[PDB]
Amino acid sequence: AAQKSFRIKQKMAKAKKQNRPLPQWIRLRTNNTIRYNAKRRNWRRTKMNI
Amino acid sequence: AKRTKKVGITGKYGVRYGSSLRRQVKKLEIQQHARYDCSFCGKKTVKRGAAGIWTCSCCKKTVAGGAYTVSTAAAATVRSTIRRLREMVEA
Amino acid sequence: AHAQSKREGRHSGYGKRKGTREARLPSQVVWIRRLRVLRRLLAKYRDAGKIDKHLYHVLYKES
Amino acid sequence: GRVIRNQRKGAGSIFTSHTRLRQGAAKLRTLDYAERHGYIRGIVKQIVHDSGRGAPLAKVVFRDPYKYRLREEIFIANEGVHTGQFIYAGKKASLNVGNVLPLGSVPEGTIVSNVEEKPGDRGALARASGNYVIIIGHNPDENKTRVRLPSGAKKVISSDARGVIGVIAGGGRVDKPLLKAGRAFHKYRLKRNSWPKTRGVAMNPVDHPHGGGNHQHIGKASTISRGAVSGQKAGLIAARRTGLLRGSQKT
Amino acid sequence: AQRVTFRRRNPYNTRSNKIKVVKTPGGILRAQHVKKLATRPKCGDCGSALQGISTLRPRQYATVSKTHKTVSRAYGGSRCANCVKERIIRAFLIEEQKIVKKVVKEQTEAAK
Amino acid sequence: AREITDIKQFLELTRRADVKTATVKINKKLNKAGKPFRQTKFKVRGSSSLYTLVINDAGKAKKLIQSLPPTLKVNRL
Amino acid sequence: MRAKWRKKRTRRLKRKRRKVRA
RNA sequence: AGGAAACUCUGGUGGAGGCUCGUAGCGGUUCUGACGUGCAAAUCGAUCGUCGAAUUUGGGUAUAGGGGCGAAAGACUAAUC
RNA sequence: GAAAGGUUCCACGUCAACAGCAGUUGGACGUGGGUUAGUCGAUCCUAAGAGAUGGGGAAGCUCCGUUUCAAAGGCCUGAUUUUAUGCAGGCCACCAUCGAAAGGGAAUCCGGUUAAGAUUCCGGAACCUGGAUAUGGAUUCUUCACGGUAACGUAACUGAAUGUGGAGACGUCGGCGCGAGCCCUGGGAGGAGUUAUCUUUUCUUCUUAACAGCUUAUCACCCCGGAAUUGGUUUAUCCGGAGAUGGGGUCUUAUGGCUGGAAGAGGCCAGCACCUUUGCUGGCUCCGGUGCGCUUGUGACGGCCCGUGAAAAUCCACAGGAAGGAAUAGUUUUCAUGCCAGGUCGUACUGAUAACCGCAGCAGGUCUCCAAGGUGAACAGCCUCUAGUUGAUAGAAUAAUGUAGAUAAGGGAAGUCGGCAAAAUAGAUCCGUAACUUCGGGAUAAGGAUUGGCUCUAAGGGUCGGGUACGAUCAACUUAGAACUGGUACGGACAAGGGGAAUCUGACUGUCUAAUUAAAACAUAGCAUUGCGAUGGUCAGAAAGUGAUGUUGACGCAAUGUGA
Ligand SMILES: [Mg+2]
Ligand SMILES: [Mg+2]
Ligand SMILES: [Mg+2]
Ligand SMILES: [Mg+2]
Ligand SMILES: [Mg+2]
Ligand SMILES: [Mg+2]
Ligand SMILES: [Mg+2]
Ligand SMILES: [Mg+2]
Ligand SMILES: [Mg+2]
Ligand SMILES: [Mg+2]
Ligand SMILES: [Mg+2]
Ligand SMILES: [Mg+2]
Ligand SMILES: [Mg+2]
Ligand SMILES: [Mg+2]
Ligand SMILES: [Mg+2]
Ligand SMILES: [Mg+2]
Ligand SMILES: [Mg+2]
Ligand SMILES: [Mg+2]
Ligand SMILES: [Mg+2]
Ligand SMILES: [Mg+2]
Ligand SMILES: [Mg+2]
Ligand SMILES: [Mg+2]
Ligand SMILES: [Mg+2]
Ligand SMILES: [Mg+2]
Ligand SMILES: [Mg+2]
Ligand SMILES: [Mg+2]
Ligand SMILES: [Mg+2]
Ligand SMILES: [Mg+2]
Ligand SMILES: [Mg+2]
Ligand SMILES: [Mg+2]
Ligand SMILES: [Mg+2]
Ligand SMILES: [Mg+2]
Ligand SMILES: [Mg+2]
Ligand SMILES: [Mg+2]
Ligand SMILES: [Mg+2]
Ligand SMILES: [Mg+2]
Ligand SMILES: [Mg+2]
Ligand SMILES: [Mg+2]
Ligand SMILES: [Mg+2]
Ligand SMILES: [Mg+2]
Ligand SMILES: [Mg+2]
Ligand SMILES: [Mg+2]
Ligand SMILES: [Mg+2]
Ligand SMILES: [Mg+2]
Ligand SMILES: [Mg+2]
Ligand SMILES: [Mg+2]
Ligand SMILES: [Mg+2]
Ligand SMILES: [Mg+2]
Ligand SMILES: [Mg+2]
Ligand SMILES: [Mg+2]
Ligand SMILES: [Mg+2]
Ligand SMILES: [Mg+2]
Ligand SMILES: [Mg+2]
Ligand SMILES: [Mg+2]
Ligand SMILES: [Mg+2]
Ligand SMILES: [Mg+2]
Ligand SMILES: [Mg+2]
Ligand SMILES: [Mg+2]
Ligand SMILES: [Mg+2]
Ligand SMILES: [Mg+2]
Ligand SMILES: [Mg+2]
Ligand SMILES: [Zn+2]
Ligand SMILES: [Zn+2]
Repeated sequence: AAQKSFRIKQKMAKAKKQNRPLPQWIRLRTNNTIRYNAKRRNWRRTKMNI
Repeated sequence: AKRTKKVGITGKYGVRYGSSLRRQVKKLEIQQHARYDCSFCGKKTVKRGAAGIWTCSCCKKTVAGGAYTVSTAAAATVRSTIRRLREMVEA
Repeated sequence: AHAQSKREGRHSGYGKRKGTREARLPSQVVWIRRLRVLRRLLAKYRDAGKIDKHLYHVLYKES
Repeated sequence: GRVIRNQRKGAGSIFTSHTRLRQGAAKLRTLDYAERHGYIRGIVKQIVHDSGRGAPLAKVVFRDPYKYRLREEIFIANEGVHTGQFIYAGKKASLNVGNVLPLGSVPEGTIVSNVEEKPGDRGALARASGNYVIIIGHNPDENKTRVRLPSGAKKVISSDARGVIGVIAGGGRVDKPLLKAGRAFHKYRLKRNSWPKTRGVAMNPVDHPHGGGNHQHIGKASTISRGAVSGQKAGLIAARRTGLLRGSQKT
Repeated sequence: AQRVTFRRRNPYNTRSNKIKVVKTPGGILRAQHVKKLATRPKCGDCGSALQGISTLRPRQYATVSKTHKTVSRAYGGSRCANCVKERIIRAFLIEEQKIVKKVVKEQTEAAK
Repeated sequence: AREITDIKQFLELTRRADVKTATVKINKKLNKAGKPFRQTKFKVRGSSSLYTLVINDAGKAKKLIQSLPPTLKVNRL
Repeated sequence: MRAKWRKKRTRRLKRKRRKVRA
């Protein structure tokens, strides 16, 4: 909603900061196992349930 | 002209609910929607606000009375015997 | 042009009315116009002095 | 079987009385000192309608004898009380319609209302519209007055009990047919959720003792013992007799 | 034939959300939220509107002067003029009646 | 947002020690259909209100302008 | 209001008499 | 206007009703129509019921499993009774 | 816009996956930007209700209860000027808290501005609260104002405790009055369109906010006066010796008018210009009219109820008279001006045939505000203006069978379980209308006629006019009639009842098996029966110093049956 609480807006801000791909220099580290962001979230496919 | 022969105020009910019930509500609705003489100002201004509340439009007095009449016969005879017993308690 | 012809009186027969006469013009507002006219005229005549109050009262009642 | 409807009524979830539009409990003035040693005078400021009650209320204003202020008691209006009327409440009060004399100081045949059972409960008896209590007689020794209640019963209460002189206003209400489920709806809408009423014989046997069967019928006798338990008391509880009441009831 | 919108976040037609259409100097129509209308103060006895008193919301009476809230009589902004008159008459008359009751009830039992 | 109808109240107003600015606005008006005249408005910006004085005579307008204090910042438009 | 108003009134009067005391 | 009176009659005014025709709305009769691996785990179209109230409805709040709620169908209680 | 979602909003780059075809596009992918408040909300108040504490239960998790078997606290003045804040005093008895982004509630409007924000930013103009305070004004030697017969008036014109009153604060429907906006329309000043012909023509601009000053009103009230020959008066019939009509006044300022705000703004045009920031310079923005019009607000009324249609916070006033008070001086800051500050959180966007929920970019569902013109009774159906879309895999052919929509000679229900389905009827005006009836209805009963266009006629109004009958002028759509006319057509599309005679059943309106049964079932009013006078009846709870009915009291509560 537009008139929202600060707790909800803070969780929304954290989700906006988390919604990003990998920094591609991480695939260059030795003994790297991470290929992509498996915890990626889109607003059309899954809801935060908050 | 005279629009209805006998239903009177109960013509708003149409053909419903039965004639013998419409007769009772006629006899009571005439009483609760009639005007009455104010015993204080002397005018024909007393009207029912709610069941038991009879207020005068002129003098703004409000009397507790019957549900459909301003005074019931039981209240009248109680007032009479109370007056008589008050007159008797000195004698 | 249609409003001009209607003001002049065309397009008003029975084949052009789809609502009742009361729906087109209420008999209540016709009566209200009539009563206001009569009461206004009676007050004008009384305040001009062409009629007295005793005639004005019975004319008010039968109007 | 389920818990039946009259058994559910005591939990008071949706069966509480709707008390939003009520002016307060209509009680008598407290029997402090003036009412038992003399009288006190109040004034009827307004006679108002109370929701969910057939009788009108009267807002009587007294002066506090111990502090400079005004107290407002809510009486049930007796038939004939008007606004601006002076109400006299006490032992030395005069016998007039609206006064709150104790029952020891009224003669026989006095018509009173809003009568106390014990002195100090501020009105319990004869509070519905059109009802009244008659004083049958006195007992100076063993200071009790015998009274006839609206039910026809005869009680023996203290002569220090109080009562408003007259008849409760709003009488003759039930003499009018309601004519309509709508009117009954609006009547009960401000009292409580006790309307409409489904017959138990039209229910299922999980819902009522009378329910079930290929025809709508009660089955066993509808007269229930007083010693029955909750869930069974659906019918005529402890009926001494039944059927149409012919002749006088030998009251 | 312009159409307007609410200027606040309340989308409902409640009493605190009454609007009036005005025309701005920009030449457009726009809603304008109006506060609820005020009720005239009433006499304590007769319950009629007191004349001489301004009609405001209760917090606005803190901003106006004493002239807008009173008249220049006893029970000025509280009671009607006729109510003040009849209570003055009642006071004087029944205090005189109290005096004559005092002297007659004194003299009867003084004689007896 | 107020109007003043006396030149000497305007004069005692323009030296109120909180007045900083004034504005003289010229308008072309028509009193009747044959006489287009020149109206002047003297708007003093007080600390809480704007006081406007309306003059329709150019002689009184220019005499008032000469009688204006020098320390007041005026704006001609 | 009227209570904080009366208190502000008495505070102003007390400050005026206390500063004119000297 | 009539009548001796009781009172009757005529023409208006008025705008009552869990009145009525019929929108929005609410519901869901019939075609036992469409669809029936659907647009849809109940929809679509027409035909219908009702439409000033025993009306419709948002939000808040209360009642919880042998319990609740039920104008009562063993109905509903998160596609579950 | 609310809920909900949460960055989907906007820009740049971009097409591997998604957009059930495609894709250079996207609510997709990648990278960034964006939500500015003393005045809008939350915050404060209390509603239904939730819920600690004191207590009492319970082995206990915990239960009851919300003012109760409580020693339940804080408020103003000061006095003191080791001084802090005790002691001097005095008042006060509610008795936690939470609970509404739609209830209550202090205060803000206009213009402009961004890629994306605005009642928040910029400019201008205001207002409220809280706090400081000085000057002016007012008042006083008759200390705490004067005037008016009065209703009451004003720039002000002490007032503690305590008490009282008012506002906050209230249903629904009907019609009537008034106002605002819109619609319609005349003249004029501009611009645009059509122009074979016609059209002083068609379209469009001509606007004025919050706030402030003056004025402005139905109702109500005051003074004079004394009314039957009863008068005044509403659409609606109520009022008057408890003082009418009438004459003169008083008041509320919803609302409207003038002025300021404010033309400087905004709008419509013309001309001059130039890589250009791009402007600059001129004009005009005026005066009206109408109404059963639409929407909305409000007022005075009236109808309805065994229905009479929230509370608190908050603010003001009054009664009272505590205390303090002037004369060489004061006393006042509800009058004017002047100074300072106004925190925290939200603020973008969608709000749905793509941003929510339904496994999804699902024909489903999901609360509400604004609502142009014509036809027409009508926010019906149909067409158009402003605004918005032109989205849904497409192309070519036109077999059968389908789905949707139709039409059919003669017959007219022979079809079929059954007139299912479809057809017919339909609007308005006039005429006419039966049995039966609870006398209210039945009833649009049944059953007939008419309906277009054009040219006329008649009737139905307002405002001004008269020493101490009428005339002038302006403007309405309502009804009725008459010719004439036409391939007898005309509610010409749209829209829009089939009817009657009976029987069974339920009195009716209403309700239910969401997702196979809407019914004769349920309910209902009415009727009847039963229990109960409070140490009580019915019911709840593990228990309780526990509860529901009950803010109740037999015209009541509780339990049943029958169903006008
Ligand atoms: Mg004609
Ligand atoms: Mg009409
Ligand atoms: Mg009529
Ligand atoms: Mg119920
Ligand atoms: Mg029943
Ligand atoms: Mg059954
Ligand atoms: Mg059983
Ligand atoms: Mg059975
Ligand atoms: Mg059965
Ligand atoms: Mg005043
Ligand atoms: Mg005033
Ligand atoms: Mg109906
Ligand atoms: Mg209907
Ligand atoms: Mg519909
Ligand atoms: Mg369907
Ligand atoms: Mg099918
Ligand atoms: Mg198929
Ligand atoms: Mg069964
Ligand atoms: Mg289910
Ligand atoms: Mg594709
Ligand atoms: Mg592709
Ligand atoms: Mg986008
Ligand atoms: Mg608890
Ligand atoms: Mg709170
Ligand atoms: Mg709120
Ligand atoms: Mg609110
Ligand atoms: Mg409210
Ligand atoms: Mg925006
Ligand atoms: Mg600003
Ligand atoms: Mg003065
Ligand atoms: Mg009030
Ligand atoms: Mg009403
Ligand atoms: Mg203006
Ligand atoms: Mg404002
Ligand atoms: Mg008079
Ligand atoms: Mg105003
Ligand atoms: Mg509306
Ligand atoms: Mg924003
Ligand atoms: Mg926004
Ligand atoms: Mg939006
Ligand atoms: Mg919407
Ligand atoms: Mg939309
Ligand atoms: Mg979704
Ligand atoms: Mg899900
Ligand atoms: Mg609308
Ligand atoms: Mg029309
Ligand atoms: Mg339409
Ligand atoms: Mg498709
Ligand atoms: Mg054929
Ligand atoms: Mg057949
Ligand atoms: Mg056959
Ligand atoms: Mg056959
Ligand atoms: Mg057969
Ligand atoms: Mg059919
Ligand atoms: Mg028939
Ligand atoms: Mg039925
Ligand atoms: Mg079903
Ligand atoms: Mg069905
Ligand atoms: Mg039944
Ligand atoms: Mg009990
Ligand atoms: Mg029985
Ligand atoms: Zn009276
Ligand atoms: Zn009064």
